[PDB]
Amino acid sequence: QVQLQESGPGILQPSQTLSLTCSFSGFSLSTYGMGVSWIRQPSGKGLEWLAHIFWDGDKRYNPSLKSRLKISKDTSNNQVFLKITSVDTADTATYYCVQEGYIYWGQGTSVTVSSAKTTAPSVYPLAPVCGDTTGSSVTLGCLVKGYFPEPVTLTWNSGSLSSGVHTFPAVLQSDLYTLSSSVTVTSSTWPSQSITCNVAHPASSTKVDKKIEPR
Amino acid sequence: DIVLTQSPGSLAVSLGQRATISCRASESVDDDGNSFLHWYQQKPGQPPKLLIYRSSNLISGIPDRFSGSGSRTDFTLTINPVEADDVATYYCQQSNEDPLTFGAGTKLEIKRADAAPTVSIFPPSSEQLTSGGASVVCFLNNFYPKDINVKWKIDGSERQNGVLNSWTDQDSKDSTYSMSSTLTLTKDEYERHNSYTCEATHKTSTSPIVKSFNR
Repeated sequence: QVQLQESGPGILQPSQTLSLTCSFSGFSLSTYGMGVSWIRQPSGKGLEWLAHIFWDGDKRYNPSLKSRLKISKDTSNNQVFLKITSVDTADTATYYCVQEGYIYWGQGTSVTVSSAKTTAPSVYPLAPVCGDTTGSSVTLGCLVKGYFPEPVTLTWNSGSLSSGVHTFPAVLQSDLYTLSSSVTVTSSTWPSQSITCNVAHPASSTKVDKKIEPR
Repeated sequence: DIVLTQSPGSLAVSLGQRATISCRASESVDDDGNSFLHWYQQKPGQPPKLLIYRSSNLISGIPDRFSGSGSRTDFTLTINPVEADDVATYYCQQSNEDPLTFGAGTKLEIKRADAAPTVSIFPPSSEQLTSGGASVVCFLNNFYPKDINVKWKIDGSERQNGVLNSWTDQDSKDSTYSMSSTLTLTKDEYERHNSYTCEATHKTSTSPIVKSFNR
């Protein structure tokens, strides 16, 4: 009932070739008028159309991108394919498989092009410097920096501190990611109660628990 | 290339008012009768949820309060009543002529009271400095509207190099924003400066909020 499942690599080094696949069930690419599109949405920006293959084998490409793209079908396996050569960092995006170019969207598959290797993060406490103030609320932080690949899982006090927490999105600074979280509690709470930053980076199998201690 | 010009870029609305977003094509998107303009709703982290296709056709399951209007160049999506949910980004895409193009997005945010940023600044942990780097972090928190600008001064000069900013999305509870800004220096620059200042400028204040420290 139109299932579209895109499958691809995860991380790929610059200058390789990206081979993506789309498995559809629920229609057939021989229906007059049918065709499947790949659209990508690069990190945080909006959607970009890449290609479209028609029921009749007529292929249409994105002008800018043309030179790097090759769509394909294999109707006996219910697979549309896309290939982009010479990937560069801009190709980190999520690739989507789309019926007719708009009506049934697949799930997406993230490809990430990097030269970084698995780097486990540095977790640093961010304690205040002192003057009981701001509703006599204190804000404490956790900086998790220089890791690859995404994600990490930051919780406070094992998921027990939940209001006041603000985990900010990861940003790239020199092929590696940095993240931070702030938790604001009242003066009654820290340092009377201990507050711990718990970071887990599954890709390097690292778990770190730092206790925020007055400085 | 049928450019689409979506507007407004941002819509602040409250629970109940009708929201109306407009998408505008360079040229006709109709093959006279069919209008190939589709509207997408994307919450952060979601895939595109197609809402309405070929100008006025609600997808099976989109809550009816979403109307689609328009023809040839001018088109409209009218969310009405805007509910809590509907805060997301709205896209419009023409598919009447390859390449398929998308409107730039319109982010609809729930409106609320002005709140000014709780700013907190944090010097480098010991750990980092042992490791040879120094990051100074400033968290500007819980503020409405979204528009803020942060400036770092080290011994009164505007340092605008080595700065990483990151914003959270609009909070579901109080409908506020927060961002984080981190200035990264080597251990050596860090130690030949005394005062670090995080200065923010938000609609709520006359002139800036500043947090600073001396080593």
